[PDB]
Amino acid sequence: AGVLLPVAYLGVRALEADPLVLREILLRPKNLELLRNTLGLAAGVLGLATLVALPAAYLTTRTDLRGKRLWATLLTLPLAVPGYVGAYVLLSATGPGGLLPLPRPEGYWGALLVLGLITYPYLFLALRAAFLGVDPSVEEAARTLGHPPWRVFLRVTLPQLLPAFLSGYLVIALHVLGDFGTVSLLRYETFSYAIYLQYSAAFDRVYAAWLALFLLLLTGSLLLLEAALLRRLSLGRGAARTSPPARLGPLAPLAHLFLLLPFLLAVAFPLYALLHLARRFPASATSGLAEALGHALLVALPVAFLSVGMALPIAYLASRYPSAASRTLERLAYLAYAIPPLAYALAWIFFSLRTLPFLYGTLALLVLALALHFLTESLGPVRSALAQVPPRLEEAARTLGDTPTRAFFRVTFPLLWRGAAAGGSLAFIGAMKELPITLLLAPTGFSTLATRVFGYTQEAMFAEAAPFALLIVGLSAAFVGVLLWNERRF
Amino acid sequence: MERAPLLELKGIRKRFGELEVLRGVDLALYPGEILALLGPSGCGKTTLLRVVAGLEVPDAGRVFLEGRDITALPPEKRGIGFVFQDYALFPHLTALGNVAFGLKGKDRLARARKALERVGMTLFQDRRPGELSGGQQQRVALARALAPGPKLVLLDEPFSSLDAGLRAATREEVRKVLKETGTAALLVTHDQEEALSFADRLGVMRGGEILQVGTPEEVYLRPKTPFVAQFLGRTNLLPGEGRGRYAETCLGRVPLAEAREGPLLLSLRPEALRLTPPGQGPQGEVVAREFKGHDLTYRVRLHGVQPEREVLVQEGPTCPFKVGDRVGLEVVGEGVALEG
Amino acid sequence: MERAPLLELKGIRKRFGELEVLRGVDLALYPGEILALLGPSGCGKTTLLRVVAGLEVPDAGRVFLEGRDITALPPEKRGIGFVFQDYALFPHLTALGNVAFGLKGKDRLARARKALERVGMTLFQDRRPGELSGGQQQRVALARALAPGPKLVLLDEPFSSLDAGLRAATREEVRKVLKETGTAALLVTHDQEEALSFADRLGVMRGGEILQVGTPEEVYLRPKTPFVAQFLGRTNLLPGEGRGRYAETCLGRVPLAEAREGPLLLSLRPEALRLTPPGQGPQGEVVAREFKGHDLTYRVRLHGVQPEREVLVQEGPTCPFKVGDRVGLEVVGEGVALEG
Repeated sequence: AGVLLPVAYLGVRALEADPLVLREILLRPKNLELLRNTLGLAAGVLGLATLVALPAAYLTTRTDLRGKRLWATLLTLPLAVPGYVGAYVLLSATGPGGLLPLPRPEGYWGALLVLGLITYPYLFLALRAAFLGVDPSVEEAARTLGHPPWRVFLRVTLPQLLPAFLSGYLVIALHVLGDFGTVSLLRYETFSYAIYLQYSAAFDRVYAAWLALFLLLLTGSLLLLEAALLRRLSLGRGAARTSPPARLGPLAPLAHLFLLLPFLLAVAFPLYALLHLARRFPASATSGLAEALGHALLVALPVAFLSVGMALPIAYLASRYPSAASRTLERLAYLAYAIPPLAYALAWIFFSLRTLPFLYGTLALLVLALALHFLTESLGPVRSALAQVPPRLEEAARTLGDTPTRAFFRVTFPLLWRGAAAGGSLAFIGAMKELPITLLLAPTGFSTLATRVFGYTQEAMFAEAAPFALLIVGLSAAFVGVLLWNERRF
Repeated sequence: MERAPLLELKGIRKRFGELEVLRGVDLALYPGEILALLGPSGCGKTTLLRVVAGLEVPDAGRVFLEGRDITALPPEKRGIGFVFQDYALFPHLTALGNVAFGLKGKDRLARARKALERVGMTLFQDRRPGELSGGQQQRVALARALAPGPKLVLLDEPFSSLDAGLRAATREEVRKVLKETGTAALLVTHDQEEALSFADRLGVMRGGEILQVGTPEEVYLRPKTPFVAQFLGRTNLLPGEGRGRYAETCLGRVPLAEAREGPLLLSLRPEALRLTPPGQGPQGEVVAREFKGHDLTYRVRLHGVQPEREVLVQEGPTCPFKVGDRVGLEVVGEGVALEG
Repeated sequence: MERAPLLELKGIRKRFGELEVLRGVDLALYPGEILALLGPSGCGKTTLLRVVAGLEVPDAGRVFLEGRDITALPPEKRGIGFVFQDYALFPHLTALGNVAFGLKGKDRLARARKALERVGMTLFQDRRPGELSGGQQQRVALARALAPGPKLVLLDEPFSSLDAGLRAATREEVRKVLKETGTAALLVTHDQEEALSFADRLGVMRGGEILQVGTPEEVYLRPKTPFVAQFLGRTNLLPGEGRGRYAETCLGRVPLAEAREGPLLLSLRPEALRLTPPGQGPQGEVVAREFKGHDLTYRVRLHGVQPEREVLVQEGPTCPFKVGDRVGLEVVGEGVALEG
């Protein structure tokens, strides 16, 4: 019922009109413009992410690089910067009166740059895992048959990289489809920006619902295409032994430079810009910073607790007792995560108005929606912790003299609670920096840090919005670093 | 090693819903005795180990340990050690906490250290299973199983995951540890050398029913089915007819084990045949000649037999015979009439 | 001896962190020969194969293929086949696509089909290496290696992963394929029984050095060092004083394969000894009786008032002796006077 009921009425609400009204809504020239803009932005972001991620993964996997883990952490760090924070930094640091002597780029190019810089680490991680998951004996056999290393990469390594390319491309395309802060702050007209404009500005709820239906149709088509391609080239480790890395020589200083341009552009420069802007922070706005931080905490805590409380049973049933209910629940959680947040919030609004009017405009509805949206984010680490301890380990503990309760509490619990803590932290930081769902579902007069940043940037008060973005980026980066260190420990 | 059965199964039966994996297993084990279970990888040996360990509930039959019924006890109340194929090592514990898991004296660590020293691991006693090799994980699992001091240890294909070279030494070390400690073992294996050397006795299962149990020499000399005959060692399966104390086969007149009449199948080991210069009797041509050090293993294609028929012959190192030579076959040993 | 070597290594050296895996390895393979390298794990055989194939760079030494130095060549330009231990099969291609990977021309697919015919697997051409058993993934790997038609193939333990039931058949089929294609093979393996029969020549490796190279019968019957004699089979290292064509040891008069004078060390193989009822001669007591299958390996402790010495004796399966008996040892073979 997490998504089965909400998005059901999203199509029901849209299909409530005269049959000619639906034809008129479908026959509008703006739909083609929105589709073209969305597809072009997705393609450009995919290209930029590939160009940044493939060489970086190669350098940090198949090259005698000094400190591969440090460079991997530095390249994964841009995941902590939200899209609206990057758009705000780009707007404030360019144009007239900006930090840099550059004009503000077009809506397409700024959005493309920010979205690529914040979405490439998914492809980077997927490609790094794919590179690490190959058997060096396969490339050695290809090379003994008469194939130089470049043709070996073309005909051996790349087909094994392809599934990682599909996974990273799906993640990046979903992020571009569901992104709202970057395109709205830079005034780029995608489906999400159009939905927000129709719901809020134009007050055209029916056309907003139709645009949301178009967006879910695109999301479903992308998911189906990814599934079909994955089943086409499933391909079905080889001990993952170490092979002599390719020597650099005089290219060592250059490659490091290429490994520094992303981190400098997405992490260091935003921090410097925010610290330069926050110097002229009016003391009158100090009272609204504490209120925003308190509101963000008050929303993020129950969301994290509920996300963990729903992820633990789902993961336990998926691992210990795999049944059709397990796959249905996991697919429902994935759909809740993958549906664009603005259309998700609109579906929740429509469902609450239709069925449970007492929940509309309350904190309970927002907390429940955010808990369902971050179900996969918490479910990840719990899945890993439960996969690291099979029930055969509980059987082994039972043969040694342990009752089933003690076998659980001495074998499964020590990893289960750590996975739960990691998932709770992930959901906490996710709900701390959520713009669309919080913007569209929070009660009137309730504002968190992300909404304050969005509202201040919409009226062009950069210095006022600087401390809020500083808090968001600082907590996000600290949590990402701590979780990465803990994962490396485990 | 005594005259009283340590472990004794009585009519063990087990259905996986509808498929019966065990069909009346009867088996007796004795103190200090290593018994290896053999079969066509589908006879339900792992199921037998799980039923003995308490991890599965048989649909019938009784289980006795030290003269007392334990078939209704949970796995933790029995006191039977278990070693798994993957060693089932707990990943959150160093390889001393694993060994101390079984020990109930508030996790005695001195005894865990002694158990680790028995399997020869003290320098790596503070390494988690993620940073341990296959043989090291095997030794940790064995020490964990034997630390609570059980009188019976079940071993589900222990060394099958090790390297080819390490198995021969790990097997001997585990055997000497088991024999010096004084614990009986029930082993499930798919190996010939392990069954011949490691085990003290053999038990063969057809379709979840024990059909032949005995010393490896007794099973080798007197097999019952062709699978057993080939498992213990290479052999010659000959259709034939038995009319009395002997039998008539394609190689001539072959002595029988005790007696059988009618059409039958015969197992004749290579060491039961000799090569002679071409004379009377069955004739053939040498197709191959294997050099094995202390002995030679010739292969001979027969002539008078209308279908193609090739027999293995064991010969001494001083045989003056070469591939492609004509030979005559002499039967010196006794064949075994297989039931089927 | 073709009078012109095909593969010839000259002083190959290689240091892994200044460990010197190879110490001046020298070798001379000949057209059509199968040479098998045995040794303890980590003695540099796999490193030797990688150096020959070009997958590793030797610190010193040279590699000659058909007279042409190929030490500085990359693996593409050498033209030497290589069967990997995991078969190193491309998962994104079918079996026919795997085999045709190394082929060139306008009719690559027909030649790949013929190379699968030689192995005899033109049924699973359109199956990826996930719809393939371990016994036929190896055949796909062998066909892929032999498809371009090289003059030399490196085999890094190809039969180790297979089940022991069909290992001998696979070995004989592979040897027939290599012999009919006229392909020389350089084999690395751990099993002594595998190399004693499969190979045409043997080479024992210790610490990155080649201790002895010869035919399996020459390396077995006439070893040069105690390590070779111990490694290629069980033996008895007897300190004695050679006095011509015989030596005086704790067992009495042992005839010598080669005449020698003065103190020396015999390697008396167990099959050169027999047990007799206690009469006039060397005397001993049986302390063990190992059942190897076709034969028995008795252990006898000598009672000649020397420091405790144990000797191995090879006997037939019908030997009537038993542990604890009083026996007399008789020498029926010759001892090899090892070179220290």
